[PDB]
Amino acid sequence: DIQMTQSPSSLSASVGDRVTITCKASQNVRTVVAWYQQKPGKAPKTLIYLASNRHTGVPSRFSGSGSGTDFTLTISSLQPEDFATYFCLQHWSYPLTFGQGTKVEIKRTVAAPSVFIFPPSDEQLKSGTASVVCLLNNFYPREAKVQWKVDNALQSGNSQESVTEQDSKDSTYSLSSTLTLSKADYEKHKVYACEVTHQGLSSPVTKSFNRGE
Amino acid sequence: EVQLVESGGGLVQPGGSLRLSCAASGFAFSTYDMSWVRQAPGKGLEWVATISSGGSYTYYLDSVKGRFTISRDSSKNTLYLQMNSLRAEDTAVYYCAPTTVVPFAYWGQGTLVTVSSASTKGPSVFPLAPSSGGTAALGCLVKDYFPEPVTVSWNSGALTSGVHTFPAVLQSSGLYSLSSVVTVPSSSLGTQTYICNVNHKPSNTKVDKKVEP
Repeated sequence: DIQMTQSPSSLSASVGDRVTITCKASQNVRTVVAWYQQKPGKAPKTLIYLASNRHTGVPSRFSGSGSGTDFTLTISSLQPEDFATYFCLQHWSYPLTFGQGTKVEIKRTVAAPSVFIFPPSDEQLKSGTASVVCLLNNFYPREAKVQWKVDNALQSGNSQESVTEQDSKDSTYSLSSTLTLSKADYEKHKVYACEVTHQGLSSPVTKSFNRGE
Repeated sequence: EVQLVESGGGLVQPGGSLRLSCAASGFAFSTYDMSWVRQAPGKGLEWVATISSGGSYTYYLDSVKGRFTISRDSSKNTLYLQMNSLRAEDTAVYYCAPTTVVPFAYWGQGTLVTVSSASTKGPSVFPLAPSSGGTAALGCLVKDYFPEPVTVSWNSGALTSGVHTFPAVLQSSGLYSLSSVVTVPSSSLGTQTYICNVNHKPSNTKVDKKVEP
């Protein structure tokens, strides 16, 4: 079985940077190596074939080289739309085998999130469960701490985060933290707070609501 | 222009069967090798099978030999994948792709195969309602569905800017949930109408929901 090993496995790089990504074939696959770009939740786009050749339509900042065991994809000048996972592929031998992919992240300047909190709808309390949502809008970098307090008491495990993909223009992220509690249990308490700690905030920012007002 | 239209994916129980089809147009279909490539959620690309241009040689990933059959119909320009004895590792998005000068020159948008004994459950759609405000946000929660995926639209797709539809998170209950949110001028609120257009085709459910307190 021919292994294709890509390095690095992920990387963060600024608009304008020159990005190089390698791919080592487990043995001599000569020049029978192709490269693909995949934006998340979308079909791959073919970039390079026979190691060094630009498939139709692909911008000239993309280019490939290598032979035998060792292969390179370069993006000479990263654009903000170029975040994606990049895969190499050998097809010298069956089975055809892909590298594990290199996820390329756009590095940008720090951007503080805008925070919002959403009480559960009565439309949902009418249903026995309760979802409180805290939104972190358009920030960079990805890493953030969302802490839920109820009547001020840090919660555990009744929380779940999800993060969007990088914005194709300004490279920011958005994030939601969901807190789930019982109808019974949401209404045994008053103040609902999610507290946000992010590089772009001097101090943690809290958005709150009282179950009443 | 190359078009590759996959279908036939869906929920199927372990040990079951599905047939995938890939309707090609805009290229001399029968001149080219055709392949299925798959991607299990969160994972990389994996070559499944290839059928030569004339139909006469087929190559399979070891994992699928004896369970999957790749085949093609020159009179309908369609590639097929008859998949039997389905197991959890077959869960993936399946893409078809011709080989021209490059393998996988072009890729379809994929069709999702989910191998599970769990049952199709449709979502609930709850407001995330706006609001001393500044210029605040709103949205919808799409709660407790299976299988993946749902689409969310704002104002039948007329609202595009500043929409974030978060990736689905799998809950403890085995059900998925997500939120779609949007930001908007505080003014717009009294006069403009905001409705999220949720579609869970796996259940043929189709909910359109307006928001505010």
